Amino acid sequence: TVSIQMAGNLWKVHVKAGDQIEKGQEVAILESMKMEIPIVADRSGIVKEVKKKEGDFVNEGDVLLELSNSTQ
Ligand SMILES: *C(=O)CCCC[C@@H]1SC[C@@H]2NC(=O)N[C@@H]21
Repeated sequence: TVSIQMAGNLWKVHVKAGDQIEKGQEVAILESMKMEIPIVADRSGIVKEVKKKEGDFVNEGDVLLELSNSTQ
């Protein structure tokens, strides 16, 4: 559902399975080879799963989130 958009490392994560999110809410942050990039919820919903965690490696198009309200 929500995915990373840049090569980097998932510096922080702010979501868990069962948590509520809203479009534009911060859900993770990239370090990106010493740059900083907020990762915000592409849509509102309840998180079904988080496909990554704090400090995991990530890339453009690499998954981040699955939601019980994207399933629609
Ligand atoms: C390079 O020196 C290794 C660590 C890089 C950490 C980066 S710098 C930009 C991001 N902000 C932060 O606090 N840590 C990330």
